[PDB]
Amino acid sequence: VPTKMQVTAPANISASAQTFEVACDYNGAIATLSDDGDMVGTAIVKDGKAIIKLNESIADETNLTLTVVGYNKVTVIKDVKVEGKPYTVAVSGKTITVESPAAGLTIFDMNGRRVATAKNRMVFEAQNGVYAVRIATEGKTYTEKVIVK
Repeated sequence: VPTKMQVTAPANISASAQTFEVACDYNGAIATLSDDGDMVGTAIVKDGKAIIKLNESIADETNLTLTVVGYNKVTVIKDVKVEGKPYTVAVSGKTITVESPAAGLTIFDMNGRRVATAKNRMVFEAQNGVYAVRIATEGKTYTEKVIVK
């Protein structure tokens, strides 16, 4: 029968984060952040903590799952909120056009850095790579992920 381990982690993570710290009383447990499969970073617990280095930007996510697994331990799972229909996000060559009347718009580069903020509409002049767009309306934030060639 497996035993329990203690796990403490934040309930929220910045859209711009590069790391996520997990405390755990079982050294050698593995703590992983994921979006429905897509594993976005993993670290082993050493000296009571795992410092997860993200392997990609999570700015295109509104939630992530934290899972901590240990040998003969009960797995621990926690939901983590990521914080930065009625919109469009358009790509044309190196431009990204975002439109959503009354909404806060933000774009993040592939390192998670916030590169643009505007209300209602913006055209962003991008470079080759992958961007996240977050569209914050009253009640709800939507996201899209954009490839610029």
